[PDB]
Amino acid sequence: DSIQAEEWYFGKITRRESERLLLNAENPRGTFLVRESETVKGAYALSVSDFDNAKGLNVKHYLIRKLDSGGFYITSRTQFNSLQQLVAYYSKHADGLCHRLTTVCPTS
Ligand SMILES: N[C@@H](Cc1ccc(OP(=O)(O)O)cc1)C(=O)O
Repeated sequence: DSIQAEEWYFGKITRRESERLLLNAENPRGTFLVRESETVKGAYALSVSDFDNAKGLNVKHYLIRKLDSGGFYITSRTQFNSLQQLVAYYSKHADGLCHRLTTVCPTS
């Protein structure tokens, strides 16, 4: 499946629009989507809802780097062959993120 078939992939959605979808108070902590990065050409971003001890409802953004040789990572130590594999991995455990991925971002 191309990434575009995944319900968590929102392509060229802006960082701002992603926060609008994610900051809904109904969303469980760890609601997420994946999108193109607005600031790094070719890269992706993983946007995750959080409840911060100081800031309350908050959206965290993680940069997903792409290798021309194939593969994706947030940290170069932990590489995946696909965005689908990266999502599956972080859905199991936070492993450094603010929270594990729990919930595919609902639409409006
Ligand atoms: N802003 C993040 C890192 C980051 C940078 C860029 C990025 O892509 P975009 O510019 O589309 O949000 C995502 C995440 C941080 O403070 O750790």
